[PDB]
Amino acid sequence: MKVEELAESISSYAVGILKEEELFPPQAEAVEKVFSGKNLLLAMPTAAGKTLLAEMAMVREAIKGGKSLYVVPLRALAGEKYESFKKWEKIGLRIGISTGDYESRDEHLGDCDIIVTTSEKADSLIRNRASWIKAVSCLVVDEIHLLDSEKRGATLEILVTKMRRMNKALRVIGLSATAPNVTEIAEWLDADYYVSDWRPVPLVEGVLCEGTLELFDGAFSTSRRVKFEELVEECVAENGGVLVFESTRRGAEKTAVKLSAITAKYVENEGLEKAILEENEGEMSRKLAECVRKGAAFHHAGLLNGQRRVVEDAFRRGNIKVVVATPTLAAGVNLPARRVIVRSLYRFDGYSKRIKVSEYKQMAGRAGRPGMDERGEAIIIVGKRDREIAVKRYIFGEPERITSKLGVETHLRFHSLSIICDGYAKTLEELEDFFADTFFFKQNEISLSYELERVVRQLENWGMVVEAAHLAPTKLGSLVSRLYIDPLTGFIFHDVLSRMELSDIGALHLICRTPDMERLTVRKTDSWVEEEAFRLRKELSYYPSDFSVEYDWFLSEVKTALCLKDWIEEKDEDEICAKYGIAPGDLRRIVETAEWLSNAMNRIAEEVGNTSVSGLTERIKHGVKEELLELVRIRHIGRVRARKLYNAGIRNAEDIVRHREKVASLIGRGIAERVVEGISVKS
DNA sequence: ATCGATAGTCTCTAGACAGCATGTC
DNA sequence: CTAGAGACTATCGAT
Repeated sequence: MKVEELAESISSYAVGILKEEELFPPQAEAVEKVFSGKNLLLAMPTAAGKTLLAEMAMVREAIKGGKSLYVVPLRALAGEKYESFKKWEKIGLRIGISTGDYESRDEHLGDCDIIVTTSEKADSLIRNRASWIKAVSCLVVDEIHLLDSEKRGATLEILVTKMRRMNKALRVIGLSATAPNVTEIAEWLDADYYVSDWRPVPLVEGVLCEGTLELFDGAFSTSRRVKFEELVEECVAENGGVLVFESTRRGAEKTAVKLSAITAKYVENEGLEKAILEENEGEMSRKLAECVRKGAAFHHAGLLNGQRRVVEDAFRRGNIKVVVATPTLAAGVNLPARRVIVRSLYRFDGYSKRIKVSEYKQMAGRAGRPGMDERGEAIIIVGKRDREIAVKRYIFGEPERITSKLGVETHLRFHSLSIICDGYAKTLEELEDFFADTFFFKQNEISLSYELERVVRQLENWGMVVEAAHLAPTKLGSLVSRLYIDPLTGFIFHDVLSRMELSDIGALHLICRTPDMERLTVRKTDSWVEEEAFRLRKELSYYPSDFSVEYDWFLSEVKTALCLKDWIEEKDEDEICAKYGIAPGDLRRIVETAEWLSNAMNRIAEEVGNTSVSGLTERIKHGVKEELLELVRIRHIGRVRARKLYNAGIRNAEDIVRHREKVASLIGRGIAERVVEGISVKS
């Protein structure tokens, strides 16, 4: 007994404490691979075995005295998978978590056996020369199939390549979904694999068309005439939970309100109607509360993260009979349900276009509650036209092959700078060797000298990289890389901010010009954005012609900045939302993005001498005018309580303490205490 | 010198990661 | 390309 048997027994004893309470992972062929120390690629329809299997590999690696870094594509998953690994703490394992949003202070992190983070975060931790990042022996990359994503793809390819180039003894384990070329991923990873299509709960896929649903169980079908609003009530009655995937927030909300009529006559939460209107109210939030009360609920990126968890939790508790969602919880958090309904195979992406088979297969895969249903259902609602595509290409078709997307100017540019800053390349030559270990190369055997030299020349002009004897980063480049922003973003900032100083909207708009920023949509009615931009024109870093074929992209930037302006000029949240035609989740998202960029704009601004943006970042973070900054730094003191106090003479921690009695009248007895309680600590 | 219906037309459309350092009403 | 709901408008007609 060296370490192999020990880990296996420990893993065994542990499986017993869980197998009694998540089911069973048959075939030790996989579990054998787990304790093989060799790189492994697990491909399985459900995340079921994938994670558990993955947990053992890290516990095993933990026991040998190594550290594993479990990488995820989403913040939520990082949490879910975090609170989940909180169990292996028993055996003396220290869990961790590091997002660009949240980080565990629970333990010294660099002393954890399992550090959970997000892909881009993991990449950033490297960029920012983390210390523990260099003591990671096992790298588990969950959702490795996202390698195909035009957005997330390249980062996974780069993350892995950098990691491997470092710890040549690093063990890479990638968990993936089913897909024709999974073995190609495995080959690229130099890893034994294990492909299965096993599901804890079998899944029958159907096709509703013209009042007729036809299931598909094995070789024989089962036709039946039913309407959509019934397919739900059937499953609602069995308290099985129904998932209805819609293509637009408008669709999601519409449906949820109708289905509520049905659910209403089955349950009444009313208690949840509260936890939804808690954080925010107004149009959307109201409509959502009125759905949750009647037992229904729509779910999209417009809801606040709070309203999000509320709905998810309640759906499991059975309080919420139906959840009508968009692409959000499609691949987000684990939400089981006996039934699942795709209302459409299309989606707007340029034009109404059918989603990838993968997308559908990935939606229907949530159909089937492990340990409650003897079978899971996934119905596709289609019309005369695509019925055949639905059945032949979707219900019985195979998922598209995972294709690399790293071969793009933007992505090459974005990552090359990083590779040059972190030391992996130092000549256009090594830079290519680096891209040779990519999942793009092992998929195309193509050379990238043309673009790579192009990309590098770009960075050369922008002054992020200099060629003295070999490729080397400038202070700006190292800063832009460490800041994890698009080099174009950093160039816009550096260029503009070294030639002029900006006001509020000026610097705000500067942020909305950047590629990294999210921009609001200008509509028929935002005629006031044009006039408003005209007026502010001398305060903007540039001003296009009405005739410019880019004027509309300009108004989009402006509308976004104007929204950010109203946010830091202390405007009401719902007023903001109703004004710019956006929802609370949207506002918080937009705002949160702007702060990250605002911070970068400012660090680039300081290095170049400009100081007209200082104070803006903190303002955006809190959504207040400058005078409230001292008050909002205080815990429990936001934009509303801050104004209430400031306007009453209380304008800082001291004034808050010396007048505790006035404070309590102004902001609340409860709060007031908590607030003061906090002052005293940091004091 | 009119409100009005029916039909052709226009508008609109999912999601969500990063810095930094800890908590809105 | 592989859409479909809802707001918007025009265009003809009966009074």
